[PDB]
Amino acid sequence: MKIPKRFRTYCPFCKTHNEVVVERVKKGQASSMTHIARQKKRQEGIGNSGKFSKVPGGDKPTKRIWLRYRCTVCKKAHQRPCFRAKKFEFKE
RNA sequence: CAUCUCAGUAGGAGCGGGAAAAGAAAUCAAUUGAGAUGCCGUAAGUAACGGCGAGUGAAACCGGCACAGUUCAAACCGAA
RNA sequence: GGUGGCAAUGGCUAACCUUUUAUCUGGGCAGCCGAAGCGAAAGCAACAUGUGCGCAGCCUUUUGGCGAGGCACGACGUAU
RNA sequence: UCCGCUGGUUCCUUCCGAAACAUGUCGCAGCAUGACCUGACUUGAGAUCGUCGGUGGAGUAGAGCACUGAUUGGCGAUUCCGGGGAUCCCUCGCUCGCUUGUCAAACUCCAAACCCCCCGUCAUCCUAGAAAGUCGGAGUCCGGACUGCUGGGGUAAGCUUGUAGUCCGUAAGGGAGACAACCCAGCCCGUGGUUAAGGUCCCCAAGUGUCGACUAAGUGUUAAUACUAAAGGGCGU
RNA sequence: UGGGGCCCCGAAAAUUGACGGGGCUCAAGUCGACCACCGAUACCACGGAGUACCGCAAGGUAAUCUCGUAGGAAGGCGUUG
RNA sequence: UACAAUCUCUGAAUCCUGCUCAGUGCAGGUACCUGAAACCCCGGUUCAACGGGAAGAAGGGCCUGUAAACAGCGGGGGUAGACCCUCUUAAGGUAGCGUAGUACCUUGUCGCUUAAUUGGCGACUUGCAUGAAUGGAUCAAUGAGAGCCCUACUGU
RNA sequence: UUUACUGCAGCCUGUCGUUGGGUUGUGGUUCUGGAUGUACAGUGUAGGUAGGAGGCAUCGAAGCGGGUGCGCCAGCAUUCGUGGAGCCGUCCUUGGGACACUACCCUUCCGGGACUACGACCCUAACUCUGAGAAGAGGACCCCGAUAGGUGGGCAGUUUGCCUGGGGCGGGACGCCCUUGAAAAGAUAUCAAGGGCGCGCAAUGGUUGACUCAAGCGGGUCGGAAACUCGCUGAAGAGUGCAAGAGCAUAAGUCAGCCUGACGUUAUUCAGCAUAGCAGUGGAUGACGAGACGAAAGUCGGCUCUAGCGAACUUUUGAGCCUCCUUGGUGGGGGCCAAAAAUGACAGAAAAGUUACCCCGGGGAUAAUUGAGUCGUUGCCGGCAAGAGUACAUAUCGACCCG
RNA sequence: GAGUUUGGCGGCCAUAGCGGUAGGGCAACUCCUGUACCCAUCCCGAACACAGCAGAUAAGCCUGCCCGCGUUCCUUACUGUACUGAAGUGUGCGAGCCUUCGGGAACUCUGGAUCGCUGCCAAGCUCA
Ligand SMILES: [Mg+2]
Ligand SMILES: [Mg+2]
Ligand SMILES: [Mg+2]
Ligand SMILES: [Mg+2]
Ligand SMILES: [Mg+2]
Ligand SMILES: [Mg+2]
Ligand SMILES: [Mg+2]
Ligand SMILES: [Mg+2]
Ligand SMILES: [Mg+2]
Ligand SMILES: [Mg+2]
Ligand SMILES: [Mg+2]
Ligand SMILES: [Mg+2]
Ligand SMILES: [Mg+2]
Ligand SMILES: [Mg+2]
Ligand SMILES: [Mg+2]
Ligand SMILES: [Mg+2]
Ligand SMILES: [Zn+2]
Repeated sequence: MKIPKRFRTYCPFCKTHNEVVVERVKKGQASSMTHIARQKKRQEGIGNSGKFSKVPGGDKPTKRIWLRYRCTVCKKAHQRPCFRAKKFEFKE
C-alpha cells in the first residue's frame, strides 16, 4: 500500500486543480483544562466515580490511515474520508 | 448496576416558647434604578446539574399580607 | 373528544381586599397562552390573495355558469 | 418496599368483532413499532373479491442429454500422459469417436397447469358517500387440527419445522356408539309444510324393497380417520 | 399359458367382551343399478320483536340484516345522600 | 518476662522421615531500571492555571536463602523388565506397603476356610489414580466402632 | 471462596505543623580588594563595552621583585619598594575586545559573613515514660493532625448474558455476502445442505489506440514425449485480485501512450425492513464547482455486479466564523460543520465461581420414571432355498437377500 | 412516372449459420501498382495512410442450385398419453392412487418445407 508524496488534486479553497502535499495526522495529547478534566476533578471523592473508573476499551484488528492533504499555494490543508490498511508505505 | 436516585428522607443527640428562626446592605441591579426581614402568588419544570441516561432543580425583577427602627467598641472628659 | 362563554379592539385571572362566617357580589393586568418565523449563536425578518381544478349551495335553456371551505401551483422570510 | 411471577375483580340489553404473526430488544413467562378490530370526523367519484380476450414475467411438474457432474456393454483408435515383465521383443488400464443401458436438489437444447402486473369488456359495490386522509381506545406476539404440496429432517412417531385453503379457539342444531376442529348447516321468537347429510330386520322413525351375480370364511356387517396386518402360495370357487 | 373378482393358509398376549348390541347365510355380507318413504333451527308460508339506512311526520326498503371469546361503542335498572 | 506468652502443622510408644527453590508465598540485598506529592530550575501567564527538567522515599523489576512453607516426584520404543539414550520446559519416587476404607478392567490368578462362597484370611501385583509430620510402616492394653469363622444355646 | 469489577479499614513510606540552641561539608543567595579585561604582547592590562578619544605626571609617573588585584614571574597601579615618566593615541601593539582620569552600572573576586534547603554529630528547656515527690531515663526522635504513593477477600456493594428437540458439555445457525431448500410473481422455519468475509493494490486505477484468448493438429537443432517460433480449426472451452452465482469478443480481456474522477458541496428514490412502522449506511439517478483521455460522440464519484464493517457522550485534527453574565483588552474556556480513535453479545452494561447447609415465587410453558405413540435396537417367526449331510436342499443345519 | 442493377446506413438477429457446386463485372465495388508528402510498425508500406494508371473476374460481392450437418415450421402416431386447477361418504395395511368438469406437453415417428425477409437515400439506366 503506497501513495505518492505529491500529486495534483482539486483544492476546495482555491477551487482549482494544483499540487498538494500529503502527510500523516498524529493524534495529540488531551489537555487538562477542557471541561471533561474539570469534571473529572469535581467527581473525584470517596469510592467509585462513574465514567472515570471505566476500564479502557479494546481495539479493532486494523485502524484507518489518517492523512492530511495540504495545498502548496495557499498552504491550507483539508481532510478526506480515510481507508483501512495494515502496512502503509508512503511512496514519494 | 457502581456515579446518580430513594434523601438530608426514616432514625438519633442537644436546646427551647406560646410561637420560634430571620431582620436593618461591605445587597440586588445595568448603562440612568431600588432601598430591613418573614410569608403567599408568579418567574418555571425555565437557567443550571447529570453513565448529559433515568432523573434533580433555583433566584432576582413584579403583585400582595403586615410595617419600625436602633444599641455597643474607639477617638474627647477620667470615678462625675 | 361532547357541550358552552368571549373573540385580534384576543381569552383568563393568581395571591389577596370587600365575607356581613367558609357560599356570594364587586375589585385585583402581576402573570400565562395567542398574535412571526428561521438559526447553535450573533443576527435577520414573510402573500391582509397572483393562477388553476372543483364539492356544497345558487342561477339556468337541465346543459352550462358563479363557486365560501378543499386540493394543486406560483411568489416570499431564514438556515445550510 | 419491589417482581416481567401466582390467585381475585360485584347489574341488564343492543351494534360491530380479532391476533396467536414480522422487525428491534441482556430478548425467549416481558415490552415497543407495524399488520389485524372499533369510534368519530374531513374530502367528494370512482373501486375490483369474480369472468372473458390481449400485451408481458416465467424456469417449477414432466421430459431430455445440447453444457456441468455422474453411468452401462460392443466396436475403432489414442501409435502419448499409463501398469504388466538393449529393438522398450509385444501385451495394454485411463483417454478420444460410432453405437447400446441408467441419472441429477445446488444440470438444462426444452417446457406446462396454478399464479403475478397492466389494458378493454361483463359483473358486483357506490352521492343513503368509492378511493384517500386525520384523530381517540384497545386486545394480541404459549396456538391446534383437517385436505393438498412424492413439502425439509428423522428408522418411525398422536414427532419436529414450513406453505395454500378452510376450520376449532369463539360455532348452536341434525348424523356418525361416544368424537374441540369429519359430513349437512352458520342461529331472533311461535305455528304449519317440504327437504339435506344419513338411514329404512329389532333396539330406533321409515323396506324382512326390486333387478343381475359373487362369498361358505360368522370372512364381512369400520366414508375420512393417529382406531383397519405384510411378502409368498392355493389342481378353493 | 396370461389377465381379473371374492375367499383360505401365512395369523401368537396377558381381568370377561365388543360389527354400538341382538342377530344375520339365494343375507340383515360384497359388487353394479333402481324405486318408495323417514329424517334439522336448512328452504317455503303466516304472525310477532329488534336493528341498519332514509323521510318534516305518517311511514318506507332489507334474497343482498339477526353466531360469538379478547376487545371497542350506545341506551337502561338498582343502593345511599 | 524466653524452662514465657502468642501463632501454626502433626497426633502415644517402636523403626524411620528420601529428591526438587521451576510456580506461588515468606525473608534479606536494593549494583542497575521504574517509581506520587511538596521543595528547586526553565518556559508560559502585566499574576495564576499550564508544559518540561533535575532529584528520588516505600513498593515493583533483578539477585540470594528457605520444603516438619503451599506444593511436585513424567512420557515411549532399543536390550535374560532391566539399563546406554531419550520426552528431561526444577527433579523424575529412597525405605516401606500394595486388587487396599485407595484397583476402572473385576466376581484379577493360586492356597486355607464350606457339599457348594461376587465373602474372610494368606500370597502374587504392570500401583486407571500408594508413599514418608498433605507423615510411612507396624503395634501390647482399650472400643455400645466395622467384617469373617468356631463352640454352647435357643420357636430365628 | 478467589490472581472476577469497583472500593474501604489496618499497616509501610515522603512532605507540611507541633519544633528549639550549636558543630561543621554543601550551593547560590548575598558582598568586598582589581576592570580584574592579557594571545597579531605591551611604549599600555581590550581602565568591559565606550562621544573610536585627551585628562592625569618630582605640583608622582615607568619597566622589576617571592612576583601587589591578577596574568603570558610581561606590567596599566603607585602599593612594601625600585629606578626617579607611564602621558592620549590623529605612532591606535591601526584591535576577538585597541585601550586615557569624575567611574569598574557589569569577565570577576568570591572572610563568602549573611535567612534559607539538604546529610551527619552534639546540647537541653519544649515533649514522652517511670515515681507520692525529689529525681531518673530518652529527646527535638517518637506519638498526634493533614496530605501523597504503595500493599491490602481483613471487610462492603455488585456482576457472572442468550440460543439450545430439558439443563449441562459441544458449538455460535449472536454482524455481513452467494447457491439450494422454496412448491415457474412476492414472502417463507429448523443446532437445514454447500460455503465465504472482518482484506490486498500508485497500480492489480481512468481514458484512447492496436489486437485475441484455452486446447488440439502439421514443421523446425539433444529447445526430448519439458521450452520458442510458422500455418490451420477454435462464440470462449481463457482471463477478469479473493467464496458462490451472474456479466463480458473490434470487449468488462492482453499490451502501449497520456493521466489521477481512489475530486469538494448537495437533492430525491430504492433495500436493509415484500405487502407494512424501524439508525448508520449503501446504490441508482441527478444538480453546482473544477479536471483527465479523446477528432468528436462520449467514459471516468476506484479495482465488471452483489461481502470487507459501528449510534449518543468524550478527546484530537482542518477552514471560517459565533460567544463568556455593566463596558473594552489579554490569557483560557464554550459552540457550529466535517475526519480519526470502539463498543465482534456487531440497533452498542466499566463485570468470575460455589452451595448436598441452602431460602422464596412459579412451571407439567421444561427433565428422572408410571402412563400413551413409535420399533432403530431387543425377543420370536416366515419366503426363496446356495450348500453341507459318504449318493440325497428339506432326518438334521442353513448362507445372501426379502417380509 | 414503374421496374432492374450498383453503393452506403440499418431493423428482426442461424428460416440468416457450416459445407458443396455452376455461372457475371458494361456502369459500380474489389482485387490490384508504388512510397514524394500527413501517417506506421514492440522489425516489416503486413496492416493503417497517401498517390493511382495497368490486368482480372482466380478471390471478396451478386445470381442459380444441393438435404449433406445445425436451426425454425407444419402434418401422421405416440395421445388427449405424462403432468395438472376444482369438487368427491371413491379406494389401499401402508408409501399411494382413482371418478367427473376444465387445461395439456417433451422426446421419438411417417411425410414435406427452410441455403433469409425487409426500411431509407443516392447514381447509372431502362418508359411514356
Ligand atoms: Mg426543659
Ligand atoms: Mg440576628
Ligand atoms: Mg436532592
Ligand atoms: Mg423432475
Ligand atoms: Mg402480552
Ligand atoms: Mg376442515
Ligand atoms: Mg369460526
Ligand atoms: Mg355438534
Ligand atoms: Mg366482551
Ligand atoms: Mg519430607
Ligand atoms: Mg453369610
Ligand atoms: Mg465479597
Ligand atoms: Mg441494592
Ligand atoms: Mg437458557
Ligand atoms: Mg459441612
Ligand atoms: Mg419452592
Ligand atoms: Zn489551495
